Amino acid sequence: MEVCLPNGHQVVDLINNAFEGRVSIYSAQEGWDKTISAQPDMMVCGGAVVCMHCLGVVGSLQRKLKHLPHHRCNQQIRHQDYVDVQFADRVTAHWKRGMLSFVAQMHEMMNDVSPDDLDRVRTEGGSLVELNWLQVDPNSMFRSIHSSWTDPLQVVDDLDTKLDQYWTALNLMIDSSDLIPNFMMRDPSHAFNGVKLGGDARQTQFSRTFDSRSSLEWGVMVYDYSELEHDPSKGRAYRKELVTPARDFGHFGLSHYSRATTPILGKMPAVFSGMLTGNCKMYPFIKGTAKLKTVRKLVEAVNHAWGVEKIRYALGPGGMTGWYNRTMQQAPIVLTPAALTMFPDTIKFGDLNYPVMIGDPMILG
Amino acid sequence: MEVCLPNGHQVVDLINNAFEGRVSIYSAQEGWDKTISAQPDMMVCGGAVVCMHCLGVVGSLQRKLKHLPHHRCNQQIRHQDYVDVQFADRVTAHWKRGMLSFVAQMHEMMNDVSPDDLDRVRTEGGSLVELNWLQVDPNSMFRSIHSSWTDPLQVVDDLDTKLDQYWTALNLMIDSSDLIPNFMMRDPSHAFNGVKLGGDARQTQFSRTFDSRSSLEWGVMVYDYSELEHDPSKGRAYRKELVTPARDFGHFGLSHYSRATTPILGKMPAVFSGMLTGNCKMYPFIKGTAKLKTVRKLVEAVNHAWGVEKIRYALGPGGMTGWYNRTMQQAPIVLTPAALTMFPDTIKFGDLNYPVMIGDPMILG
Amino acid sequence: IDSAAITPTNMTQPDVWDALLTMSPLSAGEVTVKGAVVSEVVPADLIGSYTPESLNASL
Amino acid sequence: AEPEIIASLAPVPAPVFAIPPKPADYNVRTLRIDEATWLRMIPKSMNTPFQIQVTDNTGTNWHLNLRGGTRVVNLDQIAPMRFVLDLGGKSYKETSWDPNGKKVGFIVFQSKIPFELW
Repeated sequence: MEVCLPNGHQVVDLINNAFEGRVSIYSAQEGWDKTISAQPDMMVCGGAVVCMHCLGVVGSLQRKLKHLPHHRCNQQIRHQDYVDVQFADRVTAHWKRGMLSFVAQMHEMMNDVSPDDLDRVRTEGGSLVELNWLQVDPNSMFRSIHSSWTDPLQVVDDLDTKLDQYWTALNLMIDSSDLIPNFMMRDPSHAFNGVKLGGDARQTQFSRTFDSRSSLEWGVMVYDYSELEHDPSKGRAYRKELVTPARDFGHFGLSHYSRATTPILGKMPAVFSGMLTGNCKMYPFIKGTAKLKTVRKLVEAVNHAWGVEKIRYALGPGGMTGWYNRTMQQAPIVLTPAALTMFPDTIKFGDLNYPVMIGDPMILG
Repeated sequence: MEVCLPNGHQVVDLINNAFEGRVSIYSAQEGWDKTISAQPDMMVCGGAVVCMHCLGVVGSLQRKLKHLPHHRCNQQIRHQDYVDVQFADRVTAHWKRGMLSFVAQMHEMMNDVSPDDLDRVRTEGGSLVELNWLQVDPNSMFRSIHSSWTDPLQVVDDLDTKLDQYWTALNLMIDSSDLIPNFMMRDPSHAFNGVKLGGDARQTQFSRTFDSRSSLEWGVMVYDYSELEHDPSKGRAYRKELVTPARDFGHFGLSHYSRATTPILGKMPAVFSGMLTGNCKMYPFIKGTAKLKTVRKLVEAVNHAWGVEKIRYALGPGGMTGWYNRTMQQAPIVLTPAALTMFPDTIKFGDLNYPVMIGDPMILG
Repeated sequence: IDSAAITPTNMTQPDVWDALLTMSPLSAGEVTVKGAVVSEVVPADLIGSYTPESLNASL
Repeated sequence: AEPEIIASLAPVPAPVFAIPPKPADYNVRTLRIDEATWLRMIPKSMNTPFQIQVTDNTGTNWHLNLRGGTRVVNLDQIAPMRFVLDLGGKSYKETSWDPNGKKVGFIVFQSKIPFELW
């Protein structure tokens, strides 16, 4: 049995799923599970099963598969060709799990805040909760120095629903008590360029993506409002009227906008969808062109190992290189979640007011 | 001329039109008129003319018919098979006429009530009007032993328009004067179960359907508000704030909710559609399965008479019995007028607080 | 369908069936009458036994 | 055209009678159950939606909500067939639900309980 190449929209869907962190990967020793890293054999792209040895469409989601079906596979594609996508997927999964750990710690602690202390905080400003930045996922590859992306994934069931519940509850109590967080940003692009750097953070290098060369071992960034509390002209009323996030983002409950966070983990900002969309989904702030950059070597391998007429009939006009160029032109929308472009247009408080330093997150008021 | 059987949705339309009592009957002695009882020959169902002696389609509404067309008739269908539908239609017509008489009598008394009486009753609570319970339906089925279902129908014109006009005028007058009638219910099901019976009414039996194996002779049932007007703590302010129908149903001028009445005639509650829907129509409170049961004998007659292939190709999968079972399963959706399930849900005054007894209708402010 | 639980208040549509459906047979040896398969068919009894609604809703 | 086949009075085998067919178009939401014998509906007034989880062939889990008024297609006695669904031009927009970026799919149920009693 011979095979045929996939299509451009299918490849785009594969890229989107890879950068969101949900790709079905089948390995011989493990099967359809992804807890233990291994050499991929087949992957699902846009509803089509593709064999990694020769990038042929071997099946679909409509029928069950237990092994790699017998077929003529040219065996002309190496692990180096597609290692980048696997790296991005596993890094995204680790980042999501670490962020969920951080947010659930925040939620449980600031829930453990006592009512009398909460009332005293409403009356006069104070630091309700403080967590040492050394406690934020110590064993992650972003924090531990002996952890790699090939390490096993932590088993977290119902991950997205748990994350949504924790994030929603956290923001609801925050905007109900009119508190002030230090790990939220009005515009995440300012982190990459547009925020003053603290003394210890002056050496930061932002790769603005998840790549092999970049070093993802780094500290936890938070805004600095010690001078905010030390400000004499600063009052609780002024904090409420300006510093409160709801003054700019809008009330969490009736906000159709998107929230952003500081580069807490992996030096990569995260974006949360709002209530009015339907649920809170979390995405990295990676640009679409950076995502598309991962398949250049795969394009080269396909051009080297497939017939020109097959490529023309499968991918379309101009060949797979032409598809790459056209998708690069069309990237801002085809390879960009709608959440990333729903940020508030106008901010009275600003996002570049105060510096960012690598230290303990707190919720103050 | 060969003939074919009708279809399932046509039979369903026949049952519906029977239960709102508008089925057109053709008899050789009386033509298309239905005032005088006669043995039916053809009926119109689903826009098709069917011969009773064979239950075969003989014509349609596009072309006029002046006599029974010449056709091959097996003459295997007997009057006992389909007498139930005719009985239901005739009973529904008689019930509609009785209800029209009652409503028009009430409205003419409304008009005859004097303006100074209106002023006095609005100033302090009292019985604005009352009708003795003997006059309504002097010689009908539901209030006499001499009459029968074969008796000639009483001839009136534009019955639906008269019903709509009288009911609308009465309800607008009630809402304008903030009155309280003793014959309106929030939920018709409470009449069948959920209300305490008084004045001997404990012995009544609710067949909940128009059927031959029951008696349609019984007195009128009205609420007992004597204690309501007796209680000295209760004041006209309380009566207007809670006991007035507009407080629970809503303003009849602007409301889509349907009103209901006590079993005045034939032990059968009447439901009037809301005015905002476009017009007010009166529907008996009948269950869909009870409606469906009327064709049980006709099913067996058809199975005995017609051929298997004809039945399968006409009715559908499973034949007549399969159609019967499927329509039993889907009875609530199809065999139910929309107005019958569009009652108000929130209740404040309560439909079960006072007994129901055979007595004179009376309204008060 | 969503990877996370859907709050019943946010979504109220029963389904997404309000769309266009294209239906194509995958065989030429089966025949259906009024929506059910039959092994054999008598052509003479198909004459004058279909209302417009039934024909429109047929398979 | 085969006059004797098209005018027979005795049963004729389906393979003999059949001819190459053509595709058909429908709108499921606007159909009527009495005419359409291959549709099943959860009766209204059930008025208590319930959530459910279903896993795909790969193993990924998904969440669905089933409420009153949901329709399904009876996949029995309809012969081998192919369905294609297109949602172009609809809105499906609510105050707390934005369709952009969401996912839709086909789910197949095998059960012994009639669909109306679910």
